[PDB]
Amino acid sequence: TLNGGITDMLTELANFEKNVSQAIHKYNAYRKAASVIAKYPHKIKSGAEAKKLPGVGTKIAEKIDEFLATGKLRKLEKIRQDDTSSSINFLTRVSGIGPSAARKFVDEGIKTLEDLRKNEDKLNHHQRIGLKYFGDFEKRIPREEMLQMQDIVLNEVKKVDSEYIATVCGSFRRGAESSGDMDVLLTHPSFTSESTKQPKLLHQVVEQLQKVHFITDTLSKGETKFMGVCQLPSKNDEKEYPHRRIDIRLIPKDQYYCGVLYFTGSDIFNKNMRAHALEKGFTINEYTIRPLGVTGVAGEPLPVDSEKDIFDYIQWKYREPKDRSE
DNA sequence: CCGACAACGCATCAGC
DNA sequence: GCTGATGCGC
DNA sequence: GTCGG
Ligand SMILES: O=c1ccn([C@H]2C[C@H](O)[C@@H](COP(=O)(O)NP(=O)(O)OP(=O)(O)O)O2)c(=O)[nH]1
Ligand SMILES: [Cl-]
Ligand SMILES: [Cl-]
Ligand SMILES: [Mg+2]
Ligand SMILES: [Mg+2]
Ligand code: NA
Ligand code: NA
Repeated sequence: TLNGGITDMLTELANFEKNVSQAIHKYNAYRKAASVIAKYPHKIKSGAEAKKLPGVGTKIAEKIDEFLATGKLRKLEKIRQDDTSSSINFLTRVSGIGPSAARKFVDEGIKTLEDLRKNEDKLNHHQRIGLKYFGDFEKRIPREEMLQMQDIVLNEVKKVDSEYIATVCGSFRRGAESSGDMDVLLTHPSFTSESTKQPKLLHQVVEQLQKVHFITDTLSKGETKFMGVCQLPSKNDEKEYPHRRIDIRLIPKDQYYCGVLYFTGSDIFNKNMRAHALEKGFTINEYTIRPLGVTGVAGEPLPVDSEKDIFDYIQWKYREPKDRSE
């Protein structure tokens, strides 16, 4: 965090292009730069020094110069002023509300926490639940609490079928001191890239996780992807823990490594590794890594048996989870 | 220059 | 209902 | 917004 001010400045600009400008590339551009500049082991002295890192070009170099000189960026002061942009940015914090729905609500005249609460009838299931736990979701989860949640999720899963193997991924597997949510990868010998010898494999787990009042709400639920809410149980006369976001992703057991790699992130690390895979000539997803022929079309899955195998295919030295946080 | 930028599950809606 | 585009969050 | 052919 030698450059917290700059990386923070960049993130804001990224969120602005995303939520307000709906310019998804300008968004990612800024994120990448914020990232590269965040791993940079030196306290940037000037824009020039930054334009050396890949991801920081001219435009971002100048802003960093403007920020180092005055401790701020005029382009952001302005945005912070513009009322329409400020509303859109705030509405985009309610889970389930993207740039489109925000700008939409603003037009309808809904632009504050209050407006949303008196118009609950205009929110879909996801947005509704998101507003419900607006505050809670703003809070981070301490690793200590992540460990507790992990026991529950794993012991319960073991309860449904000792065949289930549940791995907590995300910022947790990358060993963070806190997480924005909990991400769980689930496998079961019955479900492979070859056959689903059992249905409701995911359903079963969510059902058990709901019986013990661990899962409290649902944002979306598919045959292999659950997006919901959970809560650590409290003791007598003990203030309740905040409600937490939990993702559950069921992946074919023979494709675990590609799946664990994906769900371990970071999202930027994946975006980079997948970009680099495409240059090396391959394509990677949470399922498999396939080669690319001249036609461009993806080939057949390559034999993977370790996260490291994927790294090799693309000629990238293996990086530990902790070193994938970008 | 200028085309590309990671990849995909689930919810919601339009058009048939 | 089904397919495909768009939205939203991984 | 940045970058590699
Ligand atoms: O756009 C995305 C988002 C997420 N992911 C992967 C990486 C990420 O770590 C994982 C789970 O997503 P989260 O939103 O949970 N991010 P992460 O757990 O890394 O951080 P946080 O602590 O915010 O949850 O999914 C992508 O590949 N692309
Ligand atoms: Cl600023
Ligand atoms: Cl695939
Ligand atoms: Mg997470
Ligand atoms: Mg998540
Ligand atoms: Na650069
Ligand atoms: Na949002």
